[PDB]
Amino acid sequence: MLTRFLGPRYRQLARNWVPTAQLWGAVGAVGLVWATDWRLILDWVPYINGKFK
Amino acid sequence: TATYAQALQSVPETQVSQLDNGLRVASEQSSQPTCTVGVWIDAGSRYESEKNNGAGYFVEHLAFKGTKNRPGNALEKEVESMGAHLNAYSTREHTAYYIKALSKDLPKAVELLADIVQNCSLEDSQIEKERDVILQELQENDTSMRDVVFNYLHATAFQGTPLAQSVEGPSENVRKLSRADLTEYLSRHYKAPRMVLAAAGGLEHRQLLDLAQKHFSGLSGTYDEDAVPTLSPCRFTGSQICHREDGLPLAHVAIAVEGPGWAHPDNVALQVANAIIGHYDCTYGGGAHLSSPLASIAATNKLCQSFQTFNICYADTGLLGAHFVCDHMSIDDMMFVLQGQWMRLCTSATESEVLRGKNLLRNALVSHLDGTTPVCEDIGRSLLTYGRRIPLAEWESRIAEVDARVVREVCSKYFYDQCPAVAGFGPIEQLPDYNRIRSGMFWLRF
Amino acid sequence: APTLTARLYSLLFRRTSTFALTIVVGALFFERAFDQGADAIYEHINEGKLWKHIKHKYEN
Repeated sequence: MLTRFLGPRYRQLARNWVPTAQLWGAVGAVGLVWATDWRLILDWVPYINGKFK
Repeated sequence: TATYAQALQSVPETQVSQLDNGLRVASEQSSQPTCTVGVWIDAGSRYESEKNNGAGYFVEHLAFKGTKNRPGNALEKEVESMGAHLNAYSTREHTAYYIKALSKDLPKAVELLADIVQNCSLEDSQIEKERDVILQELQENDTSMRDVVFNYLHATAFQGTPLAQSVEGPSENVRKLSRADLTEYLSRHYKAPRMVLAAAGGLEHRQLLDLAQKHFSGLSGTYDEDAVPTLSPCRFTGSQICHREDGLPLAHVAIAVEGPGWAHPDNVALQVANAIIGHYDCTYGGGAHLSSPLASIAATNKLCQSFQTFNICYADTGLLGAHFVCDHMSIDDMMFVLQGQWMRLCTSATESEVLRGKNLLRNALVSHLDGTTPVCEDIGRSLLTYGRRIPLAEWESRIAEVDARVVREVCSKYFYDQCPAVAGFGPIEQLPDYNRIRSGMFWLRF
Repeated sequence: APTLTARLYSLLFRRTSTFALTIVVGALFFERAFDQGADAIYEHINEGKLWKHIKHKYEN
């Protein structure tokens, strides 16, 4: 019954918001990472090596 | 079955010519027994200064009240007696005088226009009689909320520029404008290369060219040395003008962003977007089912009494937005919805709505150019603006090129995160604050 | 030749997506550069730390 949202217009709607939804994830990832100081993720950024080794 | 496409090619070419004057002579022959002819000049309040503002409007009054060869009411009787109709109008960039007349009366119709355009008497007693008529039109105009609100919109949008001024001028100019001010404005502006003699109907180009040469040769037998007929660009300002009047039963509101101008191709997509949004009036059949979300929500929730989108174009600038009329407790909702629709189109337009907007433009284009007068006005002013005619088919290709993407990009450009010009008149306590309106021009989810 | 703030506006501020992405990426660096630059300011004016004091005892 979710077939109400299945059609050409909805597919074009989905498309126009992909970049936005993508970029929102970018913001969320970087933001989660930076607030918990993700050791794992961060150790790879050139500067921000304020954990020496 | 001639297809629509095919029929667009069937529209006869507009024929253009130029006298040694610089006067362009243009026609569209059609085989009607009736026709429209007149002259289009690019002169209008935008060319006027603080000092003579309202000059052209003053001439338009005088225009039909006596030439040298036909003084007093002689004009009227020549026109009236042939059954023709004589009209005129002036905007901020354009002025026109035209005759609707039996096609076989083209010769005199033309003879008449020349006489008007050149030998306007401006008899001192007449100008005095007209002083009071115009003043009166001013009191008259003050009661049309809509006219007042667009005049306000121009006044704030183009605040320190000539386009800020109205066509009629301020009352003091009407009071002090003298004959010499008029004759100088005329000489300054009614010059061949800024005039186009246009016609449409059962005529033939050569006849019109012959007449143009017969009755119009001898206008730029002079042509000026350093005169200064150039138009400076007009600064657009994000601003608001609120004329609060709780004694008025409904509010008028007009919002706009800066448009690009007559020449810009972006205008086609902007109009397509504007068609999508549409207009609305409380006498429209079917409200809840209307395509436009603004229109349908406005009809179901009674947010509105009317509203319309618009794209005013001037040279290199313009006003692109919408005006609406409503009850005191609905201004806030009307703005919220109007602004939601611009945003939605900027970032989210779908394909079928663009198709509807496209078709709406096709029907409008064609529905409009129906009959000699509208076609004449189109020939006349197109030459003023585009320089050429732009045949139906070219417009068709422009429109065809528009799809969702084009709407999204073109809308974004003029609308997205842009400072609007706001004009409001009436019971406007609930009109949103400017910051609040300004924040409605962008979307935080985008 | 447009201007700087213009470039910044076009490429990053127009959309709230980029606008937000830019500041979170801006905080990650500002924090790191502020902490460092600010610590060094705190140290340069002091110098009776546990730092310099240490040097004296790699032994036991």
